[PDB]
Amino acid sequence: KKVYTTPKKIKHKHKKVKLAVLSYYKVDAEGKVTKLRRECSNPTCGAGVFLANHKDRLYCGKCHSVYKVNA
Amino acid sequence: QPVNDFIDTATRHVLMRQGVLGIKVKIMRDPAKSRTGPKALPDAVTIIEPKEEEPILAPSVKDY
RNA sequence: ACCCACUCGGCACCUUACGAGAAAUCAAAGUCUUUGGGUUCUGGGGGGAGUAUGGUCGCAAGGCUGAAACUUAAAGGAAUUGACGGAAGGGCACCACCAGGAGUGGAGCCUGCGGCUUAAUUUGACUCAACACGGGGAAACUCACCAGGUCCAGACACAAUAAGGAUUGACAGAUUGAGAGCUCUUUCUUGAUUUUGUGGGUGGUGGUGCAUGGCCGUUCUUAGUUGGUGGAGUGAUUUGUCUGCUUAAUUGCGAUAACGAACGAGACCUUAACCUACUAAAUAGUGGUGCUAGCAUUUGCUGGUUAUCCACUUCUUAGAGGGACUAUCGGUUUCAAGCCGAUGGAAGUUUGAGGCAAUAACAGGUCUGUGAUGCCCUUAGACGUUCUGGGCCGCACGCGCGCUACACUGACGGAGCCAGCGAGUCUAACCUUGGCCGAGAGGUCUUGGUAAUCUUGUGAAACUCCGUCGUGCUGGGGAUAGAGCAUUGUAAUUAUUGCUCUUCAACGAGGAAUUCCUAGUAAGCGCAAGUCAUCAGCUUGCGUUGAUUACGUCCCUGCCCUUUGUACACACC
Ligand SMILES: [Mg+2]
Ligand SMILES: [Mg+2]
Ligand SMILES: [Mg+2]
Ligand SMILES: [Mg+2]
Ligand SMILES: [Mg+2]
Ligand SMILES: [Mg+2]
Ligand SMILES: [Mg+2]
Ligand SMILES: [Mg+2]
Ligand SMILES: [Mg+2]
Ligand SMILES: [Mg+2]
Ligand SMILES: [Mg+2]
Ligand SMILES: [Mg+2]
Ligand SMILES: [Mg+2]
Ligand SMILES: [Mg+2]
Ligand SMILES: [Mg+2]
Ligand SMILES: [Mg+2]
Ligand SMILES: [Mg+2]
Ligand SMILES: [Mg+2]
Ligand SMILES: [Mg+2]
Ligand SMILES: [Mg+2]
Ligand SMILES: [Mg+2]
Ligand SMILES: [Mg+2]
Ligand SMILES: [Mg+2]
Ligand SMILES: [Mg+2]
Ligand SMILES: [Mg+2]
Ligand SMILES: [Mg+2]
Ligand SMILES: [Mg+2]
Ligand SMILES: [Zn+2]
Repeated sequence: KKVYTTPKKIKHKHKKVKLAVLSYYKVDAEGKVTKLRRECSNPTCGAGVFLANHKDRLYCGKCHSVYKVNA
Repeated sequence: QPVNDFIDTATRHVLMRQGVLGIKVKIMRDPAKSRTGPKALPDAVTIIEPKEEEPILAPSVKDY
C-alpha cells in the first residue's frame, strides 16, 4: 500500500478529572445541614442534582446539557 | 423437459478446515411411478403384443 | 525362340501357422520346464568408458588388446491409449469465402481502453474468448481513490483500577468545514452498564481466482460418450464406434466379426403460424333494438348513448381438442437412407425462433454479488465505520463500440394518419386522461387506475400528400460558444436534464485495411422495459416500412476427422 506519514501531534481522550467531590454541603455545630450550590427546578431532576458555578453560568449537568438558570 | 419432470438436483457448500467443497447430488426418479404426470420418457414407445390366431373354420353363424 | 508337365540347385515374393516370441513379427526367430545332433564367438543393470594403464601394430591419423575408484534406481525393448507436429487425405461455416447488400476505417461529438497529468484521477479484464464489459448511465450516496474530522458497533475469559467513585454525558467559550464536548477552559452530571492490560474474538470492495465453493465464459454455429452377449489380444486394449453414400447431427442407409442397446443429437418444452368445430365473456367485441345528432330525403348514409333491452362468438381473450407425417404425384439416386421439382396446404429451410443440453478440458473470468470461503495481511494515529469536500469526467496524443452527417429517393412548413412487446401508488406519492395558464420547456386545478376495467386506440417514427427552397459548404450539416428561462435533487460551479434566442466548425462518400448478414431476413424507423430522484448517443425485447444477391465452393481464414511421427504423458507453455 503505502504506510504512515503524519506531521506529528496525536489526539488524547478525556479524564473525568478526580475530585473527592461532594463536601459541598455545610453542616453547622451539630447538626443542621445547609446546601451550597443551588439545585435544579426541572422536574426530570428531583432537586438532588446541582448547578455548576461558572461565569453568568449556573448550569444543570444531569440535564445532560439542558437549560440556563442564571442568578 | 423431462429434466424438469424427473431429476432432482442439489448443491451444498461443505466448509472444512483447509477450504470448502461442493457437493452436487442428482436423483433420477422412476418415471413408471410418476403418480401425477407423464408415466414414461417421451422416448418411450411400447408396442402391444398381438395374439396367436386360430383362423380358418368354414363360415357358419350363431343364433341368440 | 516359345509353350506345357516334372526335377535339382539360386535370388525372392504370397497365404497360412501345427509351432515360437515380451511383443513387432518369424518356414525359422519352429521341432525348449515333454529343457541334449556337432561346433565357433560374444553378453550378464545403468553410467563411469571403449576412459586410465601396460603391451603391440602404424609415417601419421589411429587399429587390437583393455581395467578400476566413484556414482546411480533405473537406463532399456516391444506394444496401447492419449496429447502434440512448421507431414499426408478428406470435410464443415457468411463469428469462412463466393454473389451482393448495409457499413465501420476518413469527419464532428457519445462512450469505453491505453497513455499522459494528478492530492487522488479506485479497480478487475488485453487475440477470436479484454476495450456501451463488471448489468460500470459515479453530482451526495454508491466508493473501493485523495485532503481531513468522529465513533467501537474491541463478543467473551482472567487480571487491574474502583463505591471515598470503575465509567458516562454536556450548556457557553475556545476551537472546527461544521449547532462534533474532537480537543481545551470551567464543574456539574452519571453509577459498576464501562475503563487500562493480556488472551481471544470481530469487521474489512485489504492480498491471493496460481489455495477454494459456486457461477460463468471458451472448446461448441460441435457430434461426441459408454456398457451387455459375441469376435481378436498374455496384457494395456480392441472390434462394435467402418471405405462409401446421406444428414444440421455416431442423423441414417449400406458395408460388415459383430449382434442388439443407453447417455448426448432427436424426442421434449416454450413462443409465432392455422380452426365460421368445442366451452364462454359489461374488465373483449359484432349484429338488432330503442333514445338521439348531421346530411339527404324514396327506403338511405355517418356518428352519440360502460347497461334502455334481445341475440350472437367472425374478429379479441385462454381452456380443451384437432392439424403435418416433408402428404400426393413425379424426377434423381447403389432405385437404399435420401435429395430435387410440381399440386395441395395455415404451414413442407430441424415448419420459423428460442429453452434444455452428455463425457472431458482452461491454472479463462469472478474473493469487488453474497453473513460462500482457506490462508496471509490489518484491527483504535484502523485497511473497521461514519461525517465534510474533492476525484473516477482530469487532456500534446494512440485504440475500440457507437450517434449524427455530407443533402434534391432531400431539408424544411403545413396536412394525412398507422403498431407491437411492456409498466405502473400502502401504509403511498407510481402511471397520468381531462380544465385552465404559459411561445416553449413547464405550472396549476381536479381526475381514472393495485389495471384486458385508467394513462392507452400508448393518434410512435420512418412513411403518404400539397406547398417552399434549387445546387450554391445552400434553407445540407449542427460542433463549438454567449445570454435568458424552467425541471430533478439537501446540493447542479467542472456547466444532471428540458426550452428560447444568437453563434454556424469539421464533414463534398472516406487510404491500407476490416465488421455483419440469406426472408418478413438485411437495412431504414421509432417504441417499451432495465438502469432511474434527475440523466441513453447503452442494452433487452418490440412492432412499423421492406430490398438487392447466394441456395454454391474449399481460394483465403477457422475448426473438426482420419492417416502418420513422437524420446512428449506436468503431454510442445
Ligand atoms: Mg464477397
Ligand atoms: Mg466498403
Ligand atoms: Mg453520456
Ligand atoms: Mg489479478
Ligand atoms: Mg464521501
Ligand atoms: Mg483487547
Ligand atoms: Mg492480541
Ligand atoms: Mg467480505
Ligand atoms: Mg481460473
Ligand atoms: Mg472457479
Ligand atoms: Mg449460420
Ligand atoms: Mg479372451
Ligand atoms: Mg473410431
Ligand atoms: Mg373464435
Ligand atoms: Mg403452392
Ligand atoms: Mg490466470
Ligand atoms: Mg465470487
Ligand atoms: Mg469510469
Ligand atoms: Mg462489444
Ligand atoms: Mg415532412
Ligand atoms: Mg410567459
Ligand atoms: Mg383513487
Ligand atoms: Mg448551412
Ligand atoms: Mg438543419
Ligand atoms: Mg427509461
Ligand atoms: Mg451500461
Ligand atoms: Mg502411436
Ligand atoms: Zn436539570
